[PDB]
Amino acid sequence: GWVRPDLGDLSKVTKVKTDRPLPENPYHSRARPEPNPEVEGDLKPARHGSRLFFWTM
Amino acid sequence: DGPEKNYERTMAILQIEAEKAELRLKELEVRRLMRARGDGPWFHYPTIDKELIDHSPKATPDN
Ligand SMILES: CCCCCCCCCCCCCCCCCC(=O)OC[C@H](COP(=O)(O)OCCN)OC(=O)CCCCCCCCCCCCCCCCC
Repeated sequence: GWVRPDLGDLSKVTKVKTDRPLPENPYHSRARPEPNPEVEGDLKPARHGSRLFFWTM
Repeated sequence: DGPEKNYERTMAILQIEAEKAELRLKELEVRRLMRARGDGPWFHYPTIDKELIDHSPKATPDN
């Protein structure tokens, strides 16, 4: 009672049931470096302007 | 101009110039630390963007 699969059947992506759990760290990755702290808040005018030498603006 | 106006105008001038001078010193020390440690917004040289990586299953398994 064996039926030959039709054209395209054997190339299907199928689902399979299993007990074995999904590996947690398959690449054995280390802990990622901490991100640089976020800079946040209200953007205010520069204090006394550019402050380049004598410029007052 | 009376002495009081000139006197207190000078204190206004001195305050701004003192505040700016302190900020200039702070900027030089902040720049020194940010460059040495790379932990601040300045001197942030780009690394490869990780959104370019493709995580799809490949033609072979071990990758
Ligand atoms: C350039 C004029 C001096 C000519 C001699 C040249 C000297 C050497 C030049 C080297 C650079 C030194 C310049 C020194 C000034 C810069 C420092 C400074 O003052 O920064 C702030 C300045 C505005 O000065 P502020 O105290 O805010 O006064 C406000 C008044 N409403 O904001 C600025 O930085 C810009 C000020 C530049 C000064 C000229 C602009 C004043 C407006 C004149 C424009 C002309 C209007 C008439 C147009 C006629 C058209 C027919």
